[PDB]
Amino acid sequence: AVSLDRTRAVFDGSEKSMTLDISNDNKQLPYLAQAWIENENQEKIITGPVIATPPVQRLDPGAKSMVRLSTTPDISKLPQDRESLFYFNLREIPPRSEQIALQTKIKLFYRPAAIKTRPNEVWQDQLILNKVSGGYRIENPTPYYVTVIGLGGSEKQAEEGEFETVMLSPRSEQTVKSANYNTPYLSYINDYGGRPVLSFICNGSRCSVK
Amino acid sequence: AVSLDRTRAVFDGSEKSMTLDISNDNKQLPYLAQAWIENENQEKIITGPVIATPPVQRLDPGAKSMVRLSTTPDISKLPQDRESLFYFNLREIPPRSEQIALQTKIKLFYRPAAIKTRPNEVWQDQLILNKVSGGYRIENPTPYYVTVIGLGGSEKQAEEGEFETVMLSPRSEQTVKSANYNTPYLSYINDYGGRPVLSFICNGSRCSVK
Ligand SMILES: O=C(O)[C@@H]1CSc2c(C3CC3)c(Cc3cccc4ccccc34)c(CN3CCOCC3)c(=O)n21
Ligand SMILES: O=C(O)[C@@H]1CSc2c(C3CC3)c(Cc3cccc4ccccc34)c(CN3CCOCC3)c(=O)n21
Repeated sequence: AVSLDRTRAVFDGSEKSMTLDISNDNKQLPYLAQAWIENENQEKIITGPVIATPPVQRLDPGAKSMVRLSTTPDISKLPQDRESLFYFNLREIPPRSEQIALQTKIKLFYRPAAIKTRPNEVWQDQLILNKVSGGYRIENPTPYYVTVIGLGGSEKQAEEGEFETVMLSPRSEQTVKSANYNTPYLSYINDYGGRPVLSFICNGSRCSVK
Repeated sequence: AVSLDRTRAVFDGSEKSMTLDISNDNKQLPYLAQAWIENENQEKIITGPVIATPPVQRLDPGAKSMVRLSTTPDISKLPQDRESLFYFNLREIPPRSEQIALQTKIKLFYRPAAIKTRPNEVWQDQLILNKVSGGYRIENPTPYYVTVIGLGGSEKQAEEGEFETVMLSPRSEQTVKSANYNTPYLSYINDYGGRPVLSFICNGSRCSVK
């Protein structure tokens, strides 16, 4: 019944807080919306650096409320030259007229003000594919988390084709499995949940974006 | 330059052959289209049970040809009560005016006439999710290959959310990693490359489609 307004979020480090919209799609019954944060290791954290409030709230049939995320002063102890990962969790509680199942678990990227991004900015095009045996060794030089959900020999394939999603941490690299493609097409997930497609060009084993 | 007309194919076992369209998107240069089949272990097979012809063909600038797939009499030695997997491979060869890179590698499902499917038929809705520690143990009772590319607590999440794609063989089961969702939403790939979404409902640890 209770749902979120997005499948992922980014926290603007230059702000003290932000908000996420929730709703009770059930127009005949009241539900409870429980929310909480977890660190990158998916462990629950009650007092900072990122807070989610209110922990619990009631939403009458068809209600449309929201949950607020804010930071504590300790948020400054996190690196300011790279994104930090957190998880936002939402669980619903039906009428007591009636197991820890969730409504949705989305990633929450803390983006320090230092590396703030301008609207519609692309940085995922800085990924470097390195041909290897069995696939590629993708490199992420950017200070952000880059999630790759597609990789094919053509654009339509990087979208329709099946791929083992992988999330590269800031300034890191990982090796994925793939067939050797003449002109590799990468597909990633942006901040709003979009699936843009990048066209790459190789030169030996090192492939880069056009 | 050379491209395929699909990212996956199904071979109707009740037919002797079928065809796939290829094109040279390059309107200023001639390219060669090389095609071949591989078995489920991705090993090249030259003489059956599934043949791809012609192995090599030329396509002048902007040309639109195609590759034909047919079966040999030995195709009958494959089980007839479940799909068999093959791979179709296409490589392009530019003008000699200028490493085994491919244009695209798609899956090829051999579907025996015995289990032929009627247009727009859905069978993926017969999957059974079994809650386990860390995720679910998906069951595929159908005699077809089922590829799961999404799995979230909501429909929009089963689409926008990141998931480690998995392909369940006919009459088989596999264990995937996932968070415990109140009302699980599964997303799979159909024959035409679509990404339908199935709404599940649980009852303990066993979740089934509505
Ligand atoms: O009754 C229903 O159908 C629902 C489901 S069980 C339940 C409880 C609750 C399990 C019994 C409480 C009682 C309750 C729930 C969460 C936190 C609380 C903190 C302090 C006092 C009461 C709280 C309810 C009333 N809450 C709704 C949220 O705002 C406060 C009043 C409620 O509607 N319901
Ligand atoms: O010239 C170009 O730009 C291209 C790229 S290299 C090449 C070769 C080839 C490497 C030299 C051959 C010669 C060639 C290619 C494949 C199979 C063959 C089988 C028997 C004789 C010739 C064949 C060509 C001519 N083929 C095109 C396909 O239909 C037959 C004629 C060709 O156009 N090209």
